[PDB]
Amino acid sequence: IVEGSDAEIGMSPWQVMLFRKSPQELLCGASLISDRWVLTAAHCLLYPPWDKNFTENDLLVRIGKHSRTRYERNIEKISMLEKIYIHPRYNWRENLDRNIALMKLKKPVAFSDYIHPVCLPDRETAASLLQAGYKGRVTGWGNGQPSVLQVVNLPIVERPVCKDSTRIRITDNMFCAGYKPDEGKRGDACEGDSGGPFVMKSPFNNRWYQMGIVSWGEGCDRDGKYGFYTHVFRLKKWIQKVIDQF
Amino acid sequence: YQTFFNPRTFGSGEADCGLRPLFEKKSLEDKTERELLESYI
Ligand SMILES: *[C@@H]1O[C@H](CO)[C@@H](O)[C@H](O)[C@H]1NC(C)=O
Repeated sequence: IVEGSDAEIGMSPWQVMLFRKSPQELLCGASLISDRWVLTAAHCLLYPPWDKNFTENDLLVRIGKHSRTRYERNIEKISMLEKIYIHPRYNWRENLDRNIALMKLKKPVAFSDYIHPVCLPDRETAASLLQAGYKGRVTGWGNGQPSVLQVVNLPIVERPVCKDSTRIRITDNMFCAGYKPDEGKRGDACEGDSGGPFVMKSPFNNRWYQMGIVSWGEGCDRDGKYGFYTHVFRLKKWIQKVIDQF
Repeated sequence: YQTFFNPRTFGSGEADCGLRPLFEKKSLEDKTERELLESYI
């Protein structure tokens, strides 16, 4: 996260951090959608140009964390993965269309004041909130780096502006968010925040919904561009098919 | 089983999703959520 502010304890209880087991390294963000399922970006798990092709036993996740460097005794939880499922149509060579993956925890995590799932949007919520100018939230660690979780709120961008901001062929399965290159503000998600959730709070029922998944980034600079996000509502039936069978 | 996902395969959590124990459940607001709600014109 760049140009964000310190998140408060328990403010994003669905935030999950994905780690390589050996050597130990933080790889990406992710989100808790139930006591046993985690959503993330496919490129966090599979990206052949960088020789990345993880299997379940190469990774672990930590949930309920606030401080990046302090171990939070009796708060944070660790879990191994039973299975990983990447969207079969994930396009890693071109535009990262359908950049989404699900991970099943080996054992369910216990909910607490610090660990709680986010909602997936229903149709009315997606239609009502996914509009240009409306802001969503991304959370992650600062990157020198950070002490505690950081937060940034970013506005969804008009599709014509997103389309002209990049030479890649965008699809309706993604949207972009961020402030104009001027400087009305310029907080943003970064490479390390890939896979994490872009959430919005419904004014109608007071609940938080995950509308997007942070897509590709390199460093914290997009050279005048906007970050892209996988459109979760559009992929909701795929998520259901995987879970109802897995 | 009145939820979208089957709890048998999904696990628990869908019904109470998105309500944070330390904020919504305690009628407490975080420092920047107003910025999101104010943007929803
Ligand atoms: C291994 O990686 C290759 C090349 O990235 C990919 O096509 C394949 O799906 C991966 N193997 C498995 C079964 O995970």
